[PDB]
Amino acid sequence: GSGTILIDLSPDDKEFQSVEEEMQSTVREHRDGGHAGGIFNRYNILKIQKVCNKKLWERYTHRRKEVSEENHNHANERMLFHGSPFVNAIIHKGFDERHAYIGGMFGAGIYFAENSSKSNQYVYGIGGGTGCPVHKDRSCYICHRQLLFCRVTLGKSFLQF
Amino acid sequence: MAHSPPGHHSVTGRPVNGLALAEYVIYRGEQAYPEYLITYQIMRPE
Ligand SMILES: CC(C)Oc1ccc2c(=O)[nH]c3sccc3c2c1
Ligand SMILES: [Zn+2]
Repeated sequence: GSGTILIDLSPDDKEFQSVEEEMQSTVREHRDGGHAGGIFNRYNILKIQKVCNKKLWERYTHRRKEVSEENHNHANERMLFHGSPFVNAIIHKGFDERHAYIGGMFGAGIYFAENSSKSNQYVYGIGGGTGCPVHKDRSCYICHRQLLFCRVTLGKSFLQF
Repeated sequence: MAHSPPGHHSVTGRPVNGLALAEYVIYRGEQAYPEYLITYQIMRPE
């Protein structure tokens, strides 16, 4: 009883279609030639679920208002991808310091990507880890993967080139 | 978990000669909500 329920979207639902389009359209080629995330130009979407948690939603909107009020009423809210082996803990208990990338280029925080294929490099761990649990294949075309499509408050963002 | 740069709520990693889109970092778990869980396979190029 975490409070989290998952609601399946019909493929016929405009919401399913717009989320799929953001997933498919933000695939790119990676400088590792597919080492971390595998070799692919597109996905087979199997399911899209709405994550519903009243407590975690209120936790988000409370912080969003704090940021907004520090930034001329501008949350600077984006929809961004997150890949992680801990997506199950994230949807039940929320993001916290245990989801931080300690070794990240931009410091020990929680990372998000505009490129779905960037988040795909992290579903099996940092640099793809050892790949899918069943076949130990970072480029496995068989095993089901999960990504989060997340509402993220950026507020005033520090621009690192 | 580190602190956001003084006077900031997040970091934007701006992308070398690239087609790459931006990456972002938050230092508070409360600044993200996991709206959608997407289940998928990567597809072998033809
Ligand atoms: C390389 C860095 C600048 O950008 C990213 C972009 C996206 C992600 C992501 O979706 N999940 C995870 S889990 C640990 C790190 C990351 C990550 C890092
Ligand atoms: Zn596999």
